[PDB]
Amino acid sequence: VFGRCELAAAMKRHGLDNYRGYSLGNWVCAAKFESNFNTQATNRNTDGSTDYGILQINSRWWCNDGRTPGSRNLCNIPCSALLSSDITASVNCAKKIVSDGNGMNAWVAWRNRCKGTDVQAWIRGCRL
Amino acid sequence: VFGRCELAAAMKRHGLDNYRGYSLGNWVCAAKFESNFNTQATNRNTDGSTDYGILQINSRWWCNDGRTPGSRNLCNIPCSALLSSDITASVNCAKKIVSDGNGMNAWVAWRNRCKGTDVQAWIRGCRL
Amino acid sequence: DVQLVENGGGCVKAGGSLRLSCAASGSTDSIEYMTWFRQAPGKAREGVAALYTHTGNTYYTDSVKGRFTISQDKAKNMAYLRMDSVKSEDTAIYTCGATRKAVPVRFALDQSSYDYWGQGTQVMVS
Amino acid sequence: DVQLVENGGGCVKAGGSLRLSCAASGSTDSIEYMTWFRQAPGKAREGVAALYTHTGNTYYTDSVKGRFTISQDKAKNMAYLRMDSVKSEDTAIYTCGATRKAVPVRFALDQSSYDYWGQGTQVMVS
Repeated sequence: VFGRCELAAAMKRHGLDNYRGYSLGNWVCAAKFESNFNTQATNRNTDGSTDYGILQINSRWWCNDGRTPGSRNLCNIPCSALLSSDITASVNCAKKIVSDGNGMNAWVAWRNRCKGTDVQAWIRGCRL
Repeated sequence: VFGRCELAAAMKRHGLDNYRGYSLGNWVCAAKFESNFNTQATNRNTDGSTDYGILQINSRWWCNDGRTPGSRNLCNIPCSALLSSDITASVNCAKKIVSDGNGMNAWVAWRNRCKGTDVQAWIRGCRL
Repeated sequence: DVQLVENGGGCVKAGGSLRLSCAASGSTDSIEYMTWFRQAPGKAREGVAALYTHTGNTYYTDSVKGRFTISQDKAKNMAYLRMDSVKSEDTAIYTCGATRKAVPVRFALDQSSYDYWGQGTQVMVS
Repeated sequence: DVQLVENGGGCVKAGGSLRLSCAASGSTDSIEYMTWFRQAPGKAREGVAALYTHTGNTYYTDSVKGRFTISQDKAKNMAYLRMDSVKSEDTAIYTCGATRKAVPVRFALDQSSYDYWGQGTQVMVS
């Protein structure tokens, strides 16, 4: 399980900082409420698609697992890469997801908890 | 080939006389223009139905041949009975056909030639 | 070989008079039955007012009993269905079906018996 | 689990203003997109005006660009499509599709992407 402050630092290093006009707190909160700081967590869906990565990237539109119908693989990154022990693939596909046009509203957890909330509290005290 | 006057006499015996307010001339004319006085004659149709009997009764609605789709078999009489050397089955099913409600107009031959014509000329001189 | 073309229809006020007109061409001599089938949204096609070209006997569904009148002309091979006391339920697409054969009375309103269909015409009730 | 019911429609002559109303029931929280698809006769279903419930961004097909307006209310879970300058080609059956997953913008007009649909409401022009 990734550390919260360490996860924020890694995301800042990756270049996700101030992406689409969103502070690091937004990303930290989204990851925390999506996979509880776990890149190895995966969740099924009724349509058959499976979420992958720390940010829970859905395979039907983002990553090609080969086991979901209508895999549009928009991030064209294998779901295994998101499942990897590093967060590089997760952030790389999340940049495209947020750049889609609707911002971070795509991620359900971000809307539920990280939207219109003191997201800065998540990164507070992380000496970043 | 059935005789004209003998067929008229047999039809009168069977009880078809004055059926649905139609003189024997109408029926004799209709049979002659339908099967040329042949109970064994059969004619195919584009839909797959086959006419049977001297009056050319259609199998799709009257006789169940087992070869025509959607056989209603309203007469419920086998097509072989109409094909028999006797005319009893043909007249028995024609009674139901004419009694359907539309009279003798259902048969194409009757409307083409037997309708609004001197049908009495067909039976004239048969000593019945 | 008869191809069926519909005419009329369109927007009409509740209780108004609408004259749906249908025509036949080609080998129209074989034409036997002319019937209107309404393909209402979310509902399967169903007969409305069966008609016989020669005898002229008119058969109607219980829903349209005493309201719609169907008549045709032998020389103009055209059959038109007048509409009156229209309601919301009448709103549907009417198809001018036809047959080249003498269908029984009980199946006069059954589409499967028929062999010829035309282009669906829209009918609206306000 | 969202069930879509369409409202409005009916008769409007060319140039008239007509409002189509759509509503959501059940688990309306999962709703992400709301789009109208026109099933014109002889033509396959196609998107008309996509929408995002939260952001509110509107995406329109080239044909209906600058004519139709789509908006929604978050407290009522309903989205309506105002139409103006309607023409003959606008005649069709409009379906208020819906989805429970965040579809991409380029696929916002894709019928296959959406996971819910409602009963077809007709739109006709005099």
